[PDB]
Amino acid sequence: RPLVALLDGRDCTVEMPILKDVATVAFCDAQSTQEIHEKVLNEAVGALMYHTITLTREDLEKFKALRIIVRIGSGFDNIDIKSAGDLGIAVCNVPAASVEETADSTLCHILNLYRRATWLHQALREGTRVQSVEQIREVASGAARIRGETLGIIGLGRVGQAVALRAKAFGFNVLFYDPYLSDGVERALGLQRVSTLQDLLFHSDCVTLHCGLNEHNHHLINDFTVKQMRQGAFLVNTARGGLVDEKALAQALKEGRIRGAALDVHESEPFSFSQGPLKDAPNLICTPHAAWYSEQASIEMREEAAREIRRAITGRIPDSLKNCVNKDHLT
Amino acid sequence: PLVALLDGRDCTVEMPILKDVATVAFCDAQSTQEIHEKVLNEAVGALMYHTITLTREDLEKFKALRIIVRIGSGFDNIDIKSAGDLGIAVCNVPAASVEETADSTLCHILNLYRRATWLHQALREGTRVQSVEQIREVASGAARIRGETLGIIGLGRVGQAVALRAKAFGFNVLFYDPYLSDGVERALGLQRVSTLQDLLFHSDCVTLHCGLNEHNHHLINDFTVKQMRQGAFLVNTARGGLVDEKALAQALKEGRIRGAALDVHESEPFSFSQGPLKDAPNLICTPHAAWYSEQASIEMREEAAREIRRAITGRIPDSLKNCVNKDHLT
Amino acid sequence: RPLVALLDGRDCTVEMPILKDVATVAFCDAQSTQEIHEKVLNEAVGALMYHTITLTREDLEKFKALRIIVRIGSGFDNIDIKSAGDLGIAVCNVPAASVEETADSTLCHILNLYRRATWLHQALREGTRVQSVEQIREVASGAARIRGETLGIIGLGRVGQAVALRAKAFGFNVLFYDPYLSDGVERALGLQRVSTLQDLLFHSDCVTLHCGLNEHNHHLINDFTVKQMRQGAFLVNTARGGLVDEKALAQALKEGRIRGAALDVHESEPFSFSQGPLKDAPNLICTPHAAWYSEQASIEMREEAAREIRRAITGRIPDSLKNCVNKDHLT
Amino acid sequence: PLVALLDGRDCTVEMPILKDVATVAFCDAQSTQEIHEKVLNEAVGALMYHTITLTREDLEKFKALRIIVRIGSGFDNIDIKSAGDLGIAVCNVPAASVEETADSTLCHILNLYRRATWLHQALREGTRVQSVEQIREVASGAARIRGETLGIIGLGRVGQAVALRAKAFGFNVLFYDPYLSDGVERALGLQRVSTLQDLLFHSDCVTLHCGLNEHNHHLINDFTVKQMRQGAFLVNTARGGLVDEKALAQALKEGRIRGAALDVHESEPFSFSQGPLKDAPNLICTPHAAWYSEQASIEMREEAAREIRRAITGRIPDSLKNCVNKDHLT
Amino acid sequence: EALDLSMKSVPWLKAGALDLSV
Amino acid sequence: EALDLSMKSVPWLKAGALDLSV
Ligand SMILES: NC(=O)c1ccc[n+]([C@@H]2O[C@H](COP(=O)([O-])OP(=O)(O)OC[C@H]3O[C@@H](n4cnc5c(N)ncnc54)[C@H](O)[C@@H]3O)[C@@H](O)[C@H]2O)c1
Ligand SMILES: NC(=O)c1ccc[n+]([C@@H]2O[C@H](COP(=O)([O-])OP(=O)(O)OC[C@H]3O[C@@H](n4cnc5c(N)ncnc54)[C@H](O)[C@@H]3O)[C@@H](O)[C@H]2O)c1
Ligand SMILES: NC(=O)c1ccc[n+]([C@@H]2O[C@H](COP(=O)([O-])OP(=O)(O)OC[C@H]3O[C@@H](n4cnc5c(N)ncnc54)[C@H](O)[C@@H]3O)[C@@H](O)[C@H]2O)c1
Ligand SMILES: NC(=O)c1ccc[n+]([C@@H]2O[C@H](COP(=O)([O-])OP(=O)(O)OC[C@H]3O[C@@H](n4cnc5c(N)ncnc54)[C@H](O)[C@@H]3O)[C@@H](O)[C@H]2O)c1
Repeated sequence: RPLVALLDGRDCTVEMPILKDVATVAFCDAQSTQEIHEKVLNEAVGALMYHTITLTREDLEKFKALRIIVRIGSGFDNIDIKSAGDLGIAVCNVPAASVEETADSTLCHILNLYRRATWLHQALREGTRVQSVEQIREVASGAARIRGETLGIIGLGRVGQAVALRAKAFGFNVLFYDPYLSDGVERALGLQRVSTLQDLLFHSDCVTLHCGLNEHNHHLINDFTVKQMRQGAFLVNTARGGLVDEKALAQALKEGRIRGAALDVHESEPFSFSQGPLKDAPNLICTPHAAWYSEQASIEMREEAAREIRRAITGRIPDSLKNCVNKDHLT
Repeated sequence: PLVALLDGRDCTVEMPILKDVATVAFCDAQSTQEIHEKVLNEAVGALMYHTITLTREDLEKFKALRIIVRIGSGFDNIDIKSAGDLGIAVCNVPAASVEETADSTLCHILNLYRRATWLHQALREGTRVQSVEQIREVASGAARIRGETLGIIGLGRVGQAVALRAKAFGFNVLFYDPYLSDGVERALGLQRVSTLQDLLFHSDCVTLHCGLNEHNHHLINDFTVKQMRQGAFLVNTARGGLVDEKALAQALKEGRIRGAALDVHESEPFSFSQGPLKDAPNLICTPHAAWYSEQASIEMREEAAREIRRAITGRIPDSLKNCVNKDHLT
Repeated sequence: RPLVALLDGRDCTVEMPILKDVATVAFCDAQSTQEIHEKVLNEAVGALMYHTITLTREDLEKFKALRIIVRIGSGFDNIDIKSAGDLGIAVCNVPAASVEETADSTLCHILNLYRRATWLHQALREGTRVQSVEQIREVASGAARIRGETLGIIGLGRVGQAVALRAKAFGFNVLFYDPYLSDGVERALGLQRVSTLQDLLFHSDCVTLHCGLNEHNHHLINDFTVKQMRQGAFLVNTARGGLVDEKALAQALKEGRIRGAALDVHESEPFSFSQGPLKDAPNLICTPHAAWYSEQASIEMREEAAREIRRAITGRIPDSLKNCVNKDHLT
Repeated sequence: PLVALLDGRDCTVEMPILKDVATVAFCDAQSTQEIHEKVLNEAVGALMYHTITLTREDLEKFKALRIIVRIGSGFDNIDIKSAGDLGIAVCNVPAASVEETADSTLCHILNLYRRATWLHQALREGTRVQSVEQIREVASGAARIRGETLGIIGLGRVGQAVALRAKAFGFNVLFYDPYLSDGVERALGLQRVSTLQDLLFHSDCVTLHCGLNEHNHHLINDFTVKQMRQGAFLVNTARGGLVDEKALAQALKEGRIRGAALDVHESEPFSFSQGPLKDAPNLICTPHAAWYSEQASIEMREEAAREIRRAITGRIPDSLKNCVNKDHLT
Repeated sequence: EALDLSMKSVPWLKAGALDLSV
Repeated sequence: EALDLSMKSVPWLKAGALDLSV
């Protein structure tokens, strides 16, 4: 029976009962491409990987029997798609298993910036005591009224559409920018569309990123573009860490051009408050890249990935695959 | 005439309005025993926040008081019936922070399901998470919102605002209110129950939005807290006297309640090192600031000042717009 | 056993199984106060009536044993409430049994005026033939775009609130006028409120009536007020017939100041197109006062009214009554 | 160059745009045999509505045609593949009447439940109703909207607009679309089925919003019409070729279908005195005018005119924005 | 079994089936 | 029964119970 390896992981309690009568399961709990066992590089047919490991063209050439790679999640920017197609390797993913979980987490961060709640809870644990009304107005200074504000969205995908529907119930005014969509998509949802990125930044009070990390949008929020935003705006990022230049963001927070920022993904992971360009920056909220986790979502995505492997082994590639992302490049 | 601010020091907004019709003064008092003797003899009107309580004995010490205006929506700290007999009118600002309080309630609900305050707190303590297995452990307990049931106690101004916003996330909404008419749920497309016990049996998250009258003190007592489901949430942003904190602490420790978010407490100011909730897991607290906003603060202060001016240059209670003791007034 | 009479009706298949072991049921099928049998006027304890018969103080004095009147519906403007209280008679009704049925019918009339559908269907039955595109633009001339328009509502009650929620999904802008409500009701629903009737008419493109017929609003839309509306507005009436002066409305339709009007209730009933001030008026839609009927709604309201009678007979008045409207006037 | 309007007479909007770059002309033709000989030899571009059909034989008669622009969203009356081989580009206006068509669909749905067109028609015929019993008889058949299930075939631009508006009335929405990706229903919070038969089994009202390709001609045929529920509705506003009118007429007479509202028919123009639907109860028909609006008409005519100008003063198909036969073009 | 106290037994309402009882 | 091909058997992940097996 063939061999299937989990590149970065130790727990295989869900995949084992599915792939037990058709293949052999193994794990390697690796943190880099140099920690992969020699047996895997010679006798592996399929592989499963999370977002914690990156594969390049040189790494792919070291495999001698790999035929399919399945990514547990929705992002595949850490795999060289074009190079794998030339070598004859198919890449798959799970498109939508945590659409609603990520949309709810985005709304939670937006409300924390307007109605300051994490900062107020943090102050009480430090020992701050507030008794009079004047003290209340000072500790919670900066809260604003949501109704009448403008919300800007970059990338109207699965998550982007979910956020737009929930934001209208609070009184927001929604704009979006997407250059790869057809005409009339905004008519169905009753939204407003702009044509340039600069126009979106001029008329927005809160900016959220929901696009993908291709090769034409690296460091989208750079030093030049961060000066085109309004005076005292917010920024929420939950898509990818490579879309924001953290060095330029830190200077904006100190000078006061940006009132606050909530981040879930960073350029360098794992994140620590004592290291990096954001070592000492006021008005910052960070989470350890957990905007997708749920009890139901975790089980659903692991079972779907396991069944994709079984179809490939007992079928034909890529006719039997449902979610293939390098079909054009495959030869 | 003389107008006094019982508990406050800042009068930059009320002064330009009440400058050509009365004399403004402040006391900055924290108790009824810290009021100056001149106020007790030569005061026509008064302004007060929620930080001071007046009883019948306190009211009898005033010799010229005619009107009391409460800056806010709650008036449970003033003896309404006793003031009516003495010939004193009580007013308030009904709706100036309806939407601010509704947004704050939704923020607390999302923090319990999608754990965000606790995850941010862990990072500041120095916790480091690198592998996926570590992520599943630190954030263990998150759930899926769609398909859950939300229970609301008291469908008022704030209660209706919360219900509309909760339907966009996929919640199923029930409510309990014994003082409403028939068919209110038909207009909003909600579901209504008839008893408090029935609401607790079929709810996964309970929010309090009622008023603090004399028939609902310690509504969530020891007996009722055992009728809730296994592993439910609790959000309180109305008043501190509706929840028995001694019984709540035991439920959190044993695990019958997964978490609780509180904005108002029985004893204020609140401190994590004192009280029955000194050591209780899964707790979120805020310093009674679910109403503050830059626009809301200015709006409520101007409205209260103009209510005083109408009373002085008019007749009581014909010229008053928001009077709460009109029936008891003689 | 006591006697219970149905003043205007012939069918009693629903009330009979309930009030069979506590009273005696009878019907009169009367169309006026002069067609009531002498036995009823002397030996009747309770009565049931629809909206087709009107009772005055002189009519009430002819009863010698009446104690309770139950109105099957939500309106009670055809009964002298104050006079019945002095004589010692309680009046009840069914508050909410057709809230959603009436709200859906109101939205149907609004859409027919904008997207002309009844008029287009009527034209085809008359034999009109349209083949080219130019003919299509002419027969359906007058249709407009809903998004961006302003909707004005008079009276925000049970039905008024239901209409407002449904109208926001189509892109309407909603205003309302109600002088008997408290402060902050519009904050909860996110609407806009005006303070005078004249201000509402100046800034509205479509006016709907949802108020009650008390003694201070008879002929609310009179000759003087109809000239304060915009040039080319609509008008929908589904509450009561006494709120609109039909003589002044007919002149407005002919001159063109009002583009169209949909009516469900009229001053004189039954309605006929060949009689009345509206004999020849263009752009008119009329229905025979059936904005409440439904298979489920009809059964629900008849059972509730029957059970209200039984509680009064086997209880005390007005302690056992749930929906009493003349409790203050009762002595 | 010369630009011709195949089926039309009015050119008041296109003329001011295409006056300094081309010569405008119209034919007002009703068939391919009524086109002037000059057009067939000296025409560069053409504009056409839905009233004329072009086949491969018709296309071969043109000697200088290079681009065809369709004023509207449907292009099923033009042979797309054949035009690509000959070297002709086809364009259209994708979204100019999305909201107009969605509003018209909702109007037809409400007329079937809350009978309003039929009640208005009865009054004009002279029917008189006075008593309550008469009211229950003339309006017999009305139902309660809340709790019902709505089935949608094809979730496109119009399909998504209808789904959002239907949820405000209390409907339960399902849809069937085999050409969409995964997770589209998660964003909008809808429910998705995998087979057409499953949709018909659990639906109380069926609406068609798909396109007319070569794999779905007569989608509602005799065999499929027997799989629907007892006493269901049917609304069609997409195309006339998706429904077999001969089988629909028998269903209405026997009572298996309570009613039907149609805006497009197999044979046009439509007349109540001709066709298989000559005598069928509970029928509502409109003369194919679910798209017209004062603003929509002007918008679509200006956009089509500017598409021609770019092609003349540019390159094909690099300068075109909405091209539908780019793959087949050589 | 509802008692028919329809004193003014007029015929201004033709509301249902045709009565052909002998 | 998953095969443990954890060649670089390092200890950069302390993720669960304390192992007190003898
Ligand atoms: N826990 C997490 O942090 C988490 C979880 C899930 C997804 N994500 C990330 O969310 C992002 C969006 O996911 P999705 O499912 O909505 O994706 P999707 O592929 O369904 O949609 C992405 C959208 O981005 C648009 N886009 C691409 N490049 C753009 C650009 N330069 N400017 C503007 N728009 C652009 C595309 O046209 C498309 O509309 C992905 O990057 C994904 O990896 C993060
Ligand atoms: N920052 C804050 O914490 C803050 C700010 C504003 C208001 N509040 C509190 O919010 C509460 C609600 O305010 P509102 O404007 O919605 O009030 P409201 O007076 O408009 O409505 C209160 C509702 O409670 C209902 N109710 C009363 N007793 C009840 C009982 N025993 N059980 C169930 N329902 C009952 C009433 O019938 C009514 O529907 C008040 O207690 C107010 O003081 C708190
Ligand atoms: N089939 C039908 O035609 C049908 C069916 C049901 C109800 N109705 C009519 O609908 C109307 C409204 O019913 P509801 O249940 O919403 O009533 P409701 O009593 O619940 O509310 C009526 C509202 O009208 C307001 N109002 C009173 N006088 C006003 C005035 N002069 N200007 C503005 N607002 C004023 C009141 O303050 C209240 O808000 C009633 O007249 C009822 O008889 C008609
Ligand atoms: N006045 C009118 O009658 C009028 C006006 C405008 C559009 N239309 C018609 O409306 C229809 C839809 O327009 P749109 O803009 O939404 O189109 P669109 O191209 O944006 O979307 C059409 C959808 O149909 C789906 N589909 C295709 N074949 C299907 C099948 N066999 N079963 C199920 N789904 C299928 C597609 O995958 C797509 O999701 C078109 O036929 C159009 O011509 C009519």
